[PDB]
Parts: sequence; structure tokens; C-alpha cells
Amino acid sequence: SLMSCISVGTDPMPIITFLSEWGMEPLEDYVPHQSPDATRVFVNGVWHGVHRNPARLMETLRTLRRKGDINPEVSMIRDIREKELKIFTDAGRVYRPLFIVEDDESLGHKELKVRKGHIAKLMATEYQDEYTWSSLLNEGLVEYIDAEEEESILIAMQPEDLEPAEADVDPAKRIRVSHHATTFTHCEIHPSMILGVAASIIPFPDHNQSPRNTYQSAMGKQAMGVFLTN
Amino acid sequence: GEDDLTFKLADILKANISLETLEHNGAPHHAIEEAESLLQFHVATYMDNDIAGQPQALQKSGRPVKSIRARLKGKEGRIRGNLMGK
Amino acid sequence: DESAPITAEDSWAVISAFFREKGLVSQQLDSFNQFVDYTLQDIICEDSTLIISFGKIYVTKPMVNESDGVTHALYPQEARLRNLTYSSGLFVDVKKKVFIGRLPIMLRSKNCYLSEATESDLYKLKECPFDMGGYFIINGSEKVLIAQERSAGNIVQVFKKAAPSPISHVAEIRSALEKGSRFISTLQVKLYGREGSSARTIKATLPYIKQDIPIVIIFRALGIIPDGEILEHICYDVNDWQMLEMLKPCVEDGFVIQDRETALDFIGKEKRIQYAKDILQKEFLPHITQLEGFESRKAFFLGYMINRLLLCALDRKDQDDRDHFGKKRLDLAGPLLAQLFKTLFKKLTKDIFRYMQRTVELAINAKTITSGLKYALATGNWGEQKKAMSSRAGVSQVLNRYTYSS
Amino acid sequence: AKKKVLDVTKEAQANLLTAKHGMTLRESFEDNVVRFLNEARDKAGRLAEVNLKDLNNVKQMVMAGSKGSFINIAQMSACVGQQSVEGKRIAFGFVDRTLPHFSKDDYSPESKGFVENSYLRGLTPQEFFFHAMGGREGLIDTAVKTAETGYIQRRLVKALEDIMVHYDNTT
Amino acid sequence: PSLTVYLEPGHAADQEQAKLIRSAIEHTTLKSVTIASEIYYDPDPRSTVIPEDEEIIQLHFSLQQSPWLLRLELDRAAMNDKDLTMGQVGERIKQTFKNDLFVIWSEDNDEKLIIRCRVVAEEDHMLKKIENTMLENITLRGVENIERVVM
Amino acid sequence: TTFRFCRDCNNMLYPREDKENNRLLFECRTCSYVEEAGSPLVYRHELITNIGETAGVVQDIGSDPTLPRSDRECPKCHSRENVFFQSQQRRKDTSMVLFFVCLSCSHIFTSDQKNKRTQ
Ligand SMILES: [Zn+2]
Ligand SMILES: [Zn+2]
Repeated sequence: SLMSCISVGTDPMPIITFLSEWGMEPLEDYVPHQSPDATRVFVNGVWHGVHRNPARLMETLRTLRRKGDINPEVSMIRDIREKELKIFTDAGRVYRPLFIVEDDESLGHKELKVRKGHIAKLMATEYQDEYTWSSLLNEGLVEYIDAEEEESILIAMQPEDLEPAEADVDPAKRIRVSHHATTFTHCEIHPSMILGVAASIIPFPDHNQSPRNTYQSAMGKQAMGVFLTN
Repeated sequence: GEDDLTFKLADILKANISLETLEHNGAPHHAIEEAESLLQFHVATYMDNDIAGQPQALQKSGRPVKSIRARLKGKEGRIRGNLMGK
Repeated sequence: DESAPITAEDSWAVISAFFREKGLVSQQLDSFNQFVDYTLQDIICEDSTLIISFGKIYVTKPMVNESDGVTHALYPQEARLRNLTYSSGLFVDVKKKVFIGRLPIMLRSKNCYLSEATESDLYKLKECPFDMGGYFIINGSEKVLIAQERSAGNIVQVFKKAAPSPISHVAEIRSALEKGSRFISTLQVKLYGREGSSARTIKATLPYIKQDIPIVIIFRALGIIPDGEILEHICYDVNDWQMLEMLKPCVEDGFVIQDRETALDFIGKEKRIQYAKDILQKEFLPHITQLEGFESRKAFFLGYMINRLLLCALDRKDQDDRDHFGKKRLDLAGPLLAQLFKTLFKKLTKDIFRYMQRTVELAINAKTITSGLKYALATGNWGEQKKAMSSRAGVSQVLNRYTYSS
Repeated sequence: AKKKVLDVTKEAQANLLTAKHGMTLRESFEDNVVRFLNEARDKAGRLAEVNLKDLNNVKQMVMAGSKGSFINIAQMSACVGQQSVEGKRIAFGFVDRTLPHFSKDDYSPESKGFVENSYLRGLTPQEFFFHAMGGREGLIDTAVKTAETGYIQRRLVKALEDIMVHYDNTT
Repeated sequence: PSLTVYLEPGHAADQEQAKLIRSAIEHTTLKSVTIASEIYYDPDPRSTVIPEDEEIIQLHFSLQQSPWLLRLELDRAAMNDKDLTMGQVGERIKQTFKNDLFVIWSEDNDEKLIIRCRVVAEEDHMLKKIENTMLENITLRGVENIERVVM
Repeated sequence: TTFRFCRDCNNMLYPREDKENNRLLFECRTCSYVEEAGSPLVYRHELITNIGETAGVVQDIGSDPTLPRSDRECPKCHSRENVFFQSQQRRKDTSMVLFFVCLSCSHIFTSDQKNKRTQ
């Protein structure tokens, strides 16, 4: 797709040496039954031990990432219903980017941490052609969520429509379901980004038999134009 | 630039001579059957080259070699490729 | 209000920002960067040192070497018209500073003059600004290294097997050390006896071992002699009589052993009893560690496997969806080269030998690397020359210049 | 047609569903839901098809039969329909759900892959995506079918070459 | 590999007549009707250390061996789908091994159908070979290969 | 069958018979230990299995957002914060009943209407 990217390969130890100092009970001295709620911790496919109350071990890593202390690439997943902590660094993980919703809005329900000020503060840097992308990342307002860590999360399609309350509707428009949930971990920048170069050019692909767009994305390759200017 | 086949024959010929010359000179009795197999190999790998007895009888450069048989073998070859469709 | 909501349109601006810093080729680039900066160095330092050492490594920007001439500072546009190879010199501080092959650099990467340059600056170079790089320039033509998807590594997966077979279920784990030789030995934890038949025994296969082995023998071989303790490595809740029951028939299998001595024995006297120690160190679940003092961490896993293994024979967890993206890796530019650089850099090291082994008393055919890398990115036939197609046919293609989009 | 589904939804979440010769309760659940939505499309269209005056080009190409089927009318002006993969509507690749934009264990239609909009209004992220998975299917059993098809075709042919009606009227 | 079979002339719309033959074809094995197999230590062939089993024994004595017991509870629901009767069942098991394995069995009225039996120098080991030989090589009603069948 | 292992040489326990006294004994084929039977039940081969299960809630099953919420009311606490699912028995034939959960007590209450479960 457009937004998608790929892991490059970070290093473990700065997370390993980080963990065993925040809860993890080395596997050398593990005793099964003594700990049933044992949410054994995993990293890059290895069992480096276990850890009791993980609720915190988690939101500690998450905010450790969202600051830039743990490479925003790296993925960590909590399989609660199986008591497992999946943490990855691996080089080759396709991953997109999303808006975070953390309901930590003492002035109402759940809401996108990003706000209209962050944006105008962006279009401001647009006009000058200091507030990059690397800013929305180190200011934890968006995260890089892979496929695995996508399993354990919820996502809003639209930032608007899928947020406010329900207190008429166009007879022309399409028909989108609803917002029957208040758990939204993240939100989608824009759906369009599920597409790839090819399709991205098709106008209204959302108005054609799926196969038509599949062909058109095999011909815009046989067409002509200006492949460069030199 | 000669043809593969012309080469095998060559090797078959080479191999052949080196064998004969061993029964009219210092014939180390059972050091011969060590080159009689070479003949058999070439004289065999010439007609067929896709056997179970692994050695593909490669020709310098990694080029497999074109066994006579290899020519008739269906589709793209003599019988089905030149005759049934020209 | 610098803290209000965000409508639809608003999203876009953020995306603009996404590419501003990223650009439609992010991936392709970064991977190379990484390979160059770090990775590059790590490879050189491993089985390097000989019976001579290798220190840091320098990466010079593109240059050219021609007779009847000095050494021109090379650029893109030129290598393309002259049918050159936008490569760069590789120097490494050897220890008894030194030239060691050429690394075909990727346009727009860190070593390509294009990275830093600006609009106008470019035109003077003839390089169209709109060009986004991300490719290579081999023997003239624009070659591309294509994303190679594959089954992720170092993970445990369980699979059901065909009705017509002695094996019921299986748990697999592909073990490959992140850095160093990169051994690819698989660990098989089977499960004989289908659903119903008596004696559903759990056996597993180890590298360099012709037969299979009952998880028990292994377990005792790992220094865990007392059963039930073993069962403590397999069952994490004694109020799970189903799974427990399941192992009974198994323990019964290894009963012909009762101490770590014999355990390693039936893995082939005195001679064989050694062979096994190594295998269980360097080849057994080789990821995690091959060192020594960790028999415990290993066992716990072998168990974590078996546990998972049965959880399926007991309809508690479906089989493992082989096609879950989060378990698919896309080997890009860097990684790919990486591979090459290793296998190559070794043929060099094992040829540096041939100079000393003849010194009854300057020996570095840097061409090996330089040529190799070309061949590969040239054709696409990775794994190398000689008498073998050995490689994966189809990597590294010729960029498409049909349209900008395309 | 959604409630006529919802009804059968709880009526199965409350264990009040006749297994039916249809084997498996769950299996027997679907066969009712699907059959309920399809029944709706075909018919949702049977409405437009009859409301399109005898001066509507599309209909005309259909009447003359030069090109087009009434289906093509539905899917354009009424409603696309429920997509599919091996029969079983959109599955759960996403551990007990379809897209991460969904709540675990949601068996409702808008998630098992039902495109409610007409090609005229235009699918939604989700609709669009499933729809895809759905179409992209043919494009596959065509990549493999093509592999064996050929071989059959030849064999038959290579088997009955010499067979011709002789002069005695024998064969 | 299916195969469709039509009834005999008249016998057509005879609904019931259907299953009557279903169970006359669809391969049925003890293993299909069992709910468990248990090996017990009962040395007194004149009383079972098991409560629920009493009443049975008492009946087979009013109207040598081994102390190793093998008890098989069966499914009722599975004895009608494909018609069957305790008698038949065991009756078969008995003419399966013949004179060299004592067998007994509750009555079609007991809330728990069962089948007790003992052998006749390692008794347990041999009393497991006969544990399998009792589940997979033993037929009841039907033809081999033909699993499921329907109307 | 909840079987057992010995002491000191902790392994598997195999049964043997006390001829003279007519009774059941377990044992060690490694050591020498021997202990009296616990029950006359030496083995069970359950073929048909009736399984209607719920999933072990790690208790943080209120933090996992992937689940849906309901406004019903538990049998005891009467709260209105739930989060259901289904029988983690990845079996085909399984039914489609719901197992909710109270976030203010931790009670597993079905919506069934035939059978009755306390487990
Ligand atoms: Zn003991
Ligand atoms: Zn409650």
C-alpha cells in the first residue's frame, strides 16, 4: 500500500536488559503452579522468562515507545486470554501507521490525541515551501502497528463520523454502519491508503466490480507518458 | 562454432583411444576397467543425459549437454515440435 | 482552539507530512542504509580473524578506475550512459587501510550524492529531480531488488496432518540465528497415533539425527530425569487431567531410561555420548542460544511446544493459519545483499588462507566480491557462480521506465 | 432483511435453533442468514428492474439481449450483494472477527461480508475490501484450472485422432 | 465414493422402513457405541467393588477365571439411531473370542448399560490387546467401508 | 484417574497385585517403594465427550478492547458492564451461546435456555 513500510531490524538487549528490571522473573528460576496467572514473556521468538501483573508492564512499554525510547518500529502484543507477551524486533515486518485514540480526555469520552492545533501547526510548515512527521511520532500522536499487533486492537474508520454521540440522513449517499463501541484504540488516517500505486490512480474504484480495478492496475503499466524529464 | 553432439563423440572417441592404447601397452589389469566405464559413460551419456545416476556429464561452463534423446522429447522438440507442428 | 476535534479533510495534511519525510520509496532505501551503516560491519566481524584480524570498515562514495587516467569521482547519470556500475570502494583496517571489493550503492541512499543535493543542483547533474531513486545501476542498466516474502522465523506453529498418515499433529519452529552463519535447522515435535488408536506417543526430530526421539528421552537428556517434574515442564495446571492423561502413554515410552547418562547415550560408547551434547547445544532449538548453561531455558520451550501441540489435539485451539501476514517476512534490499556479502566474504577469507598456507617464508583478490555482487544484481541469480543454478531465479529486475507511476 | 437475520442471530445465541438436517448448528445458522440476504438482493433489485421505464438504455440492451442481465441492473442501481470465499461468507483471519475495525465475535452481515450499497452509491472501506477478496477468487481458479485444462484437452484429442466414420458406416 | 441405493418395490414411502435398512448397511462398530473402557481390580467374581454394578452380577449367577476386569459403558442414544440390543452386542463380543473370555451385561432397562468381563503370567498386558481387538476389529450391524449413510 | 508418583525417586507409578491379601498396589520400577491403591479405577478411555466451555479470564478481560460490551445485568452484582464471547472450544459442532463477564465481580453468566452451568 502507500502508507505501509517495513521493519529494518532493531536490537533486543536494550529491551531485554530493560525488562528483567521491571518485573520479568528469569526462566532459570521458574515454578509452574506457583504462578498460574503466569503471562510468560516473549521477545523475537524467545522465552526470556515470565512476569506477574502485566497490565502495567504493558502500558509502560507502550509509552516507552511513544516517546522514542523503544524504536517505534518494534512491535509488542499482549495476548491476555492466553497469558502471553509477544515482543518483536524482527527485520521484515510490514506495518502501517495510525492515529491513537487514548480516551485520556478528562473533558469527555474517548478521543484522538491529535488535535486541530497539531494540524494547523503542520500546514504551517507546508506554507514554508520544523514540525515534521518524526514529530507526530516522538510526540506519541500516531504509531506504527504491524499485522500481528493489529490483531489486539480496535480501529475507527473515520476520525469524525465514528466518534460523537447519537442525539435526516442524505437519500443519495451510501450507507455506513455505526459506531457501536467505545474501545477504539486507534483510527485510520484515511482508508484510501489500503491501495497501491496502481489503483491510487483509478477514480472512484469504489464504484466498480472489484475485478475491473484489478485489470486497470495492469495497464496503466502499458500506457505512455513522461517517465522522467531528463 | 561446433555442435554439442560433435563434442561428445569427440570425448567418446578420446576415451575410446585411451582405452585401446591400454591393452597394447603396460596393461595394469584392473586399472583399465577404470576407463572402460568412462567409455560406457560417454557412449551412454551421449544418447541420454537425464538419468537417475546423477552425474549430468556437464560440459565446461555448467552447460548440461544435449543428449540425442533430449532432442525428440516432446514439445519444443523433434517429434512434437518440428513434425506435428511446423 | 489548539485542542479541538479533527474533521475529514484534516487527515490528509497529516499524510502529506507522511511522505514529506518518507517518500514513496522509504522501504527500499532504509533497508540499504541499514545494511551499509550497521549490518555491513557486523558481517565482517564474526568468523573473520584467522590462524590476522579485521577492524572497522570504510564506505567511500562512488568513484571510477580506468587505465590512462587518475580516478574520477563518479555519479549516476554518467554510469548509466557509460554503462558503468554505481559502486563504491570498500576499505577495512586489516591487522598483521585495505581495498576489498566494490559495493554497488543504491541511488538516493546515504552514499549517493543525490541524497544531499537540491533541485537546481540536480539538473546540472542531468538527473531528473522527479526521479525517486531506490534502485541500482549495474553494468549500465537500472536494476531493482524485489521484495522477497517468506515464512517468518523462530516461531512455533502447530499443524494437523492428512488422514492417511501415522502422524496426527505437529508443532514446527524454524530456527535461524539472527547474526552469524545463519543455520536453518527445523525442530519437529510430532504426535504419532491418530485420533483413537492406543499409544498416542509424542516424538520429535533433531538435526543430524536419523531417527526421531520421544520428548522424554530428550527431556532427561536435558538434565530433567524425574518425570512429573517433566510434566511440570509440560503441564502448567494440574487441574487439566485431559492433557495430563495424554502424556501418560508417553512417559511409558521413555521408561527404558532413568538418568542423564543414558539419555544422551540413545542419541547415536563414550564416542556417541559426546556427539549428542554438541547437537543439543549448537543444533537443538539453536535460536535462544547455543552456548551451554541453559538446559533449563531450552527444556521449558520444548515443553511450550508440546503444550501448544496438544492444545490442538484437544480441540482447544484451531490449527495455525499459515497465511497470517504478521508471520510473513519481506526480505528487502539490504537483507538480500547481506546474505550475499556473507557467503562471499567467506570465500575471500578461505582464500586469504591459501596465501599463508603456501608462505614457506598483496594476496587479496578483492575482485571476488566486486564481481560477485555484480553477477547477482546483474542477472538475479543470487546464490552465486560455478556449476549450479543454485540461486533463486528472478531477483533484481530492470526498473520499469514506462511511465512515472509505473 | 437484517432483522430477519438478527432474529435468527439471538435465536441462536439463546440455543433455540433446530439443528436441522443441515448438520451442525452453526452450519445450519449460516444457511439461514445467507439465504436471507441473497433473497433480499435478488428481490431488492426485482424492484429497480421493474421501475426502470421501457426507455432505459441498459434495460434495452438487456431486452434485445445484446448485452446485460438483470443482475447487472441490481448490482448497479439496487445493491451489490454478499461476497464469498469457498462459499462460507468472509471468514475470521482476524482472530474471531473480520477487520480490526470490528468487535470480536460479531456475526452480523456487515462483517461476514455483505455489500449493501449499489455500485452507484459506492462501497465502503470494509465493503470494498471484502468485495475484493471475493472477486480475486475467480482470477485464481483460472490460474490453476488453466494448468490442467490444457492437458485434458490434448489427451482426449490425442486419444481419438484416428477415429473416423468409414465407408461401411462403421466407426 | 458414494453409492445411492433404492428400496425394494412396494417398500417405498415407508418412512420407518428406511432406518430399518439404514442400520442394516451403515457399518457399525463397538467403538461407535461405547462411551468408555475401564480396567478395574475386581477379584471377587461374585461382587463388584462398584456400586452401580451390583444388581447386574446378582442376575447372572442365579440362572478358574481372572481378577482383572474390563468394563464398557455404552451410549443409549447410539443404540436406537442404529437399532440394537445389549443381548446382540455382547452376544457378538462373546462369539468373537468364544470359549476363553467371560462376559456379562446389564439389561435394556438399566439407566446405565454396561459390559463386564475377565480373561481366563501377565494379565494386564494381554487385557489391552483385547482392549483394541474389541474396538476396531469388531463389527455389529452393517457392511465394511460404508461409513455414514442417509435417507 | 488422578494418578500419582512416589517420593524420593519421583517417577511413574505402575500397579501390581497383592495375591495373598487380595488388594491393589502401585509402585516404582526404578526404586523399590510401594503404596496402597487409592481406588479400584485403573483406567478410563472416554470416547464420546460432552464439552461446553468458557475461557479462563485472566481478570484483565476488561482491558482487552477487541471485545464487545453489553448492557445486561448479572445474577448477583447487577452491574451493567459486560464483555462476551464464545466457547473457546475450536470445535465445529459447538453451539453459539454467549459467556458474558462482570467487570465489577468476575462472574461467568450464560444466556442459555435449556442447560444450566456453574462452571
Ligand atoms: Zn519411586
Ligand atoms: Zn456481577
